[PDB]
Amino acid sequence: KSAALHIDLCKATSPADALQYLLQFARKPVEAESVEGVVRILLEHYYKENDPSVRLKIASLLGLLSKTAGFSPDCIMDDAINILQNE
Amino acid sequence: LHRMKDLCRYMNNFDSEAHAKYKNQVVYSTMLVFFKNAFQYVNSIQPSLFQGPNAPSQVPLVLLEDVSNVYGDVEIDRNKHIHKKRKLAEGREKTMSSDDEDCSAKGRNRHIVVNKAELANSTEVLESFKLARESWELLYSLEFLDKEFTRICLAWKTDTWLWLRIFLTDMIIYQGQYKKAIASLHHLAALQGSISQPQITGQGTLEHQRALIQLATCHFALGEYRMTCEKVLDLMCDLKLLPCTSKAIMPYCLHLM
Amino acid sequence: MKLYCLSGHPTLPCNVLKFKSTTIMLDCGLDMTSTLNFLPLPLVQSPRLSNLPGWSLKDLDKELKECSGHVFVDSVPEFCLPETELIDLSTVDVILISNYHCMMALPYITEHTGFTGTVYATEPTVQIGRLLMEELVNFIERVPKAQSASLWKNKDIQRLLPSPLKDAVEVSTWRRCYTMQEVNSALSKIQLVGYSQKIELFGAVQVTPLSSGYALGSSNWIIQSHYEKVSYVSGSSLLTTHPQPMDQASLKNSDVLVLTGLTQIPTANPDGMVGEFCSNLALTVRNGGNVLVPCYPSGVIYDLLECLYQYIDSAGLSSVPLYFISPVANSSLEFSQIFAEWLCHNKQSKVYLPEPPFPHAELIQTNKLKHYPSIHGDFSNDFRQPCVVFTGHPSLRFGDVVHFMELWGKSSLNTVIFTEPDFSYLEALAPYQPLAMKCIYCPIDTRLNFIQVSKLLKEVQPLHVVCPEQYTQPPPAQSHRMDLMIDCQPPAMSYRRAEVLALPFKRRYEKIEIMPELADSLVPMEIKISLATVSAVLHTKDNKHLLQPPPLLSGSIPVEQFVQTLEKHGFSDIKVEDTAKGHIVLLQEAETLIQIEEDSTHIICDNDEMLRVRLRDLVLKFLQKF
Repeated sequence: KSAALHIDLCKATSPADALQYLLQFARKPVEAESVEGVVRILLEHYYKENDPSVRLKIASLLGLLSKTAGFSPDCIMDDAINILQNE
Repeated sequence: LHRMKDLCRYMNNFDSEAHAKYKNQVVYSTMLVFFKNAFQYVNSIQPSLFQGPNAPSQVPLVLLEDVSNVYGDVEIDRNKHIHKKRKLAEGREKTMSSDDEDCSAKGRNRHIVVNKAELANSTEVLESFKLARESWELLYSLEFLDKEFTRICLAWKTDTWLWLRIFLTDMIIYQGQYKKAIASLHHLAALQGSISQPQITGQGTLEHQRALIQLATCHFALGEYRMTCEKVLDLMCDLKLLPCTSKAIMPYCLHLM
Repeated sequence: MKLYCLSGHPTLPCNVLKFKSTTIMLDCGLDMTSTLNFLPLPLVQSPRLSNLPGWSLKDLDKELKECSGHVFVDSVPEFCLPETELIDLSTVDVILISNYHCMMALPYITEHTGFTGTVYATEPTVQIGRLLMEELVNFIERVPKAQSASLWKNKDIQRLLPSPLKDAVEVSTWRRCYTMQEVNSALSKIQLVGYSQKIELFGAVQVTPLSSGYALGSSNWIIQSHYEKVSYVSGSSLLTTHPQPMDQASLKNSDVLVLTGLTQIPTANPDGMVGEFCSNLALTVRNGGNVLVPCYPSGVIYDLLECLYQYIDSAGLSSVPLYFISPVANSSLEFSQIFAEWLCHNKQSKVYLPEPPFPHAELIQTNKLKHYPSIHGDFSNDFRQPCVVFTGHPSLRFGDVVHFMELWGKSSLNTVIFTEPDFSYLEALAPYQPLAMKCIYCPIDTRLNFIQVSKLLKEVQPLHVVCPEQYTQPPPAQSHRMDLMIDCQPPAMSYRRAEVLALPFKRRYEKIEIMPELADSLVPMEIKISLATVSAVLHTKDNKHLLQPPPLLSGSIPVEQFVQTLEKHGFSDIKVEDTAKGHIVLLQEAETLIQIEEDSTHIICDNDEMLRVRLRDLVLKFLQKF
């Protein structure tokens, strides 16, 4: 889910609880049409987050999501290259 | 830094035709000095707003009250400490809230006691930082430069513009008007958080915290100790020593108090 | 500086440290206790387990089975892996294996996770681990069972299940047993290392295995970068065990001492428990009953076998047979025998004169110990009823131990004796609870207890200690024993599963070598201590830095000495201007000027270029670079 993940990542503590929630979320699959919203939220939290391990897990997760079904990732590579430049 | 003492030494309200060359030279020098001061203020106090989307977007700094000067023996006033603190801070010049303009003569009334290692330069950088108010005041003395500065502030949306906001924050910081700095701090949260450019986003913004600390310092200079303490608590959750990080802003709030 | 902990199990750790330019995996570990939630795999389909009543809920029923209140899973046992998705294991450069117990789960990491690094371990560890995966795969694939059970893994369904099944964690990450092809592939990616062997990893860090004394080939690792050393203390023992004792000396001067593999059941003295085990089985055998001893084929079985060899002669029980049933039984006995140089000084002295080290060769020679590969072979012909059998997995979920539990479980005469503490003997025994069999728990754990590790810590004095969070609190069974804790002068930071620890051991001053050619051109000075200046080109190869041959100044130049000493060193017509806290000196030739500040000097040239270099050099008479 999109809003549920957003609010859960907002309310979770930065260093460990957010990492655990991302770990739980990475296991369960995501429907292709909903990939855009969840990766947008992950990017927003990537900008917010200061911890390196949490950002690393966000990068790994949002790379994993790009392999899901016939999803078209041509809309999520400008923000990806941007955050890569800023990382 | 000291070149404005010669340009401003001529007749401010000189003849448009008889002294056309002198007026044009004075206006050009005033505009250049104002641009240099704005650029320096933006670089020193607005590191996040001056950085693009692919830039580092570092934590911005801020300028605080000269509390060290009052504590130091250079400005050890035996009977000018309680009521003259606002006077020592602003010089009773920046009464009005001047956006993108600094109307203050504190550069000549006092100085900045900076050693060789405390600041970047004991002659160049310190004088350039202190003379910004004097150069801007000299520019405001000339009608053409003042009109150009006012037009720039009006057209550029000085609250939204990075350089003009930094200049306004520096002017309010030295003036002691905590309300302008508080308004800038409030606008520095939503402006930075809602912009797609790379900066400090959300309530925990470095620029917003630095502006809040500057507002606390201005309130302390104005004598409103309760307001300064409230601003310091909110932030926690001519020259001065302060780091550009947001973490160091919290431990420096109590210095003004 | 970093440490990714991929497993919350204390005695089965999986830690990765992103330290320097290499990420090193410390142990693999396989949390075998997840198998206790599943129904056991029998060699022959039993009527009792097949006809167990399914569990009831408001909805499923065939996935879960109930036996004497406990609820189990009617599916193939699954194993809780370390967290593989926390850190991309493709980035792991090296894996260090300490024990054969920690050697498991390695096929998962090596095959499924895209790991292309190297694995380093000692040869007895490799061989015994190979035997363990051999017997595990043999047990699992002997009589295969389907994996139909997946509904109970659901997040909203697991909450309503009873306690043993509800408290299981990382259930979605459980995997079935690796195939033998994966085992063979994994062990092909291994490098055998001896004790105190210095292995260089890309010229960055040096790792040596050090003998831990806990098992054959058991090793502790120390990783060092020539200034910062990280010590990894896995399962170790300071008792009179067969392997050579702990090399405690090499752990000194350690910035970080990551500490795992401490004993379970710390209150138990292993010698007393060995004596109790022997006495209990002697009592059972004397009354005509049988004895079942679930154990690993190569672990603590040898020590208790030696004690049994000593005990039976005095006990007058030489007639009864000592059966050891496992697919890797003969391999275990032979590997234990041949690794004679991996023993202590007392037992490695048996190689001088011709004699096998272990005494169970004499048990075989006198036909006291009889090892078999399974139940269906010659064992069923040579089986005598009042016997003692070492077999099967200690988990009581697969192997021949399931068959023997189902066979002898109906009589009070027979007994089952648990010696491995890594499995909860009440939870492993859960799918058989209404038995009349006499169940005895006398675990034999020779690993370090908290007194021993406290003494070792005070001997070694590490700057920081890393341990599982289970050791920073007393065990839940006691919950009041302050002696069962890791007490350190530093707080001794801890970790849980999937926790990332930012270690504070970040240090500067990496080592570099300077060749004689450049050292010839380097000349020192005197200050207040020696000092020199170096200008060279840096050559780096395999993370080893070499200095190939191709602002600040310091000294004592006070205003008085400045005015006096260099007054007439070659020029003329010099005036001194009475400046505050110093003096300003300028010459009339072209208004060339020299200004001094407090603890500083600088030279000004005005329309002159030739004399400026000599002006600088004159001041350089007594100016160093400190």
